[PDB]
Amino acid sequence: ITLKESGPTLVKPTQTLTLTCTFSGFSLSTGGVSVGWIRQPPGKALEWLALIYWDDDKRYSPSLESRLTITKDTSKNLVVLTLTNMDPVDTATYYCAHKTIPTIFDYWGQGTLVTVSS
Amino acid sequence: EIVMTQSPATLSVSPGERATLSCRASQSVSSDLAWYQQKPGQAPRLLIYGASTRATGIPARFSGSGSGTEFTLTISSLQSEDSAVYYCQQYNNWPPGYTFGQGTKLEIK
Amino acid sequence: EVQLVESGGGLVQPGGSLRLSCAASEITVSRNYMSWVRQAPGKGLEWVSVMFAGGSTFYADSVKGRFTISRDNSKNTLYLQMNSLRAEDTAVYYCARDLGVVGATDYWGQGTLVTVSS
Amino acid sequence: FRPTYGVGHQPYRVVVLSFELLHAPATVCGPKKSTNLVKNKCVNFNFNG
Amino acid sequence: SALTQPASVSGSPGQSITISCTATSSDVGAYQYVSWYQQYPGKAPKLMIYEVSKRPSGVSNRFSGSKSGNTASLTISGLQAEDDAYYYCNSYTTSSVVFGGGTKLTVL
Amino acid sequence: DSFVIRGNEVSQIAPGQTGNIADYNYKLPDDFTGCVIAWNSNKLDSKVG
Repeated sequence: ITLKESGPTLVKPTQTLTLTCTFSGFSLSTGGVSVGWIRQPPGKALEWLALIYWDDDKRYSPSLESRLTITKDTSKNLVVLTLTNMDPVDTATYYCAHKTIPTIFDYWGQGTLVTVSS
Repeated sequence: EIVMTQSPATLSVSPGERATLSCRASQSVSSDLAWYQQKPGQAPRLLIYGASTRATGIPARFSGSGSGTEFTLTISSLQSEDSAVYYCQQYNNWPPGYTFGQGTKLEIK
Repeated sequence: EVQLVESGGGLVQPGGSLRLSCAASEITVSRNYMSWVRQAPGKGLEWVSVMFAGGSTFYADSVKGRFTISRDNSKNTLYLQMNSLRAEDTAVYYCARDLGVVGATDYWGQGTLVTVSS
Repeated sequence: FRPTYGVGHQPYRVVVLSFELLHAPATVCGPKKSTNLVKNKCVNFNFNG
Repeated sequence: SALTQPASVSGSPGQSITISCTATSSDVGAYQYVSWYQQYPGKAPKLMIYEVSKRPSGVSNRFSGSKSGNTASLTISGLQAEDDAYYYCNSYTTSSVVFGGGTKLTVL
Repeated sequence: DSFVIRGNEVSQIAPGQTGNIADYNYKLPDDFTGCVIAWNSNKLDSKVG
């Protein structure tokens, strides 16, 4: 099993950041399986972002919802998270991990460092 | 049988201020609760059900909170007639089942 | 108003019998979840017994084998026969329609005292 | 359902099998442990009845 | 606020050490599934243990979880210099999965 | 017949037993012949929320 994140490493204030997570070995078609995103600022703790179930039942983080519509495509094995309105707080690592019900985040990706500045 | 403990037993606060009463469970009561204020002399009256939803009619002056194993009832501004007894009722076992608290006596001045 | 009014409260010598009756108005009971609760003087409340809308009844253990709930659907009323009232059964008995997750118990009965000779 | 529910509130998958035995045209039954073959010895055989 | 993890611990190499992930927050739910994750020094986290008293087959025999109430006392026996890394805990609350404040494990 | 139920409601699926899932949306006879097979599955049915 393998997952891989990708996208822009640098970004400007108040812009739409896009990330594509490509996986191989599994899909989002079987029951229970889902894939979520997590970020971790440099030298800080993790945090949740969103979650997209396999049945197209979606979940987002409570504080920062009503944005970052996470879509996906299980045909080419890709999940996409896109979060707008860049702030200098948004400079952090980003991981796309596959989530099961008991084994929370059993398949994590690589992670991409993103900067928010001129 | 989840054991609920209400607090305090009795309470006398000046009119118009807030009062906060907590009732504590012993197991998972997630969002299965309700609050009854049985003014002395007649049948009880439901105030706030589920987690914090206010029963119909029940003045917005009341506010319920908590979930899981801990719950709280809060009143914005007590008027003189609010004096009564209060119970938080859980219902995680509807097919017959209910579990009440120890009750709380609230009065004024 | 939608209500259930009760009767039968009184005094009976130990080992004796009794029957509590519960009448309703503007609302049916046969198709409404009915539940008899009782209250010891000065204490809280306790679910005592229940009769369903299909007929399948249930009783608490403290009153199992001694109390019997019934309901005259034709005229929208409930009943509870009691026997062998002992020192414990001294309590105020209430008739109630408990809904549960969809609206917690609201309509209750005025009650009826049931004490024993001693 | 949520992953915080007690064992009394957890989802359970369940399958119930209902048979019929009255006037049955036997259509679903069979272990049929297949006979290994022996030759040239007077042996008790029972081939398909 | 939701979970809580200590700053650091330092145990001599070849001994045992236990780490706690206190929740320090009421109503995290039933608190039955409590996972621990191993954070490397700038690498993708690897699942170390899930189902606190359980451990996934494929890793060493020194990590072991326990629960003293509201926390998970994860134990590690026979400390070797290889164990220097970062550590996090993870367990759902009533509304959503929550994480720990982070923990540092340095072998000395 | 395959479906999913709650934890403390597995008891109501029995011959001649009255309840809320047996009396309202699925009921099996008192003279039932066959049997039932239930294995806890809350790994595929419970979502966060």
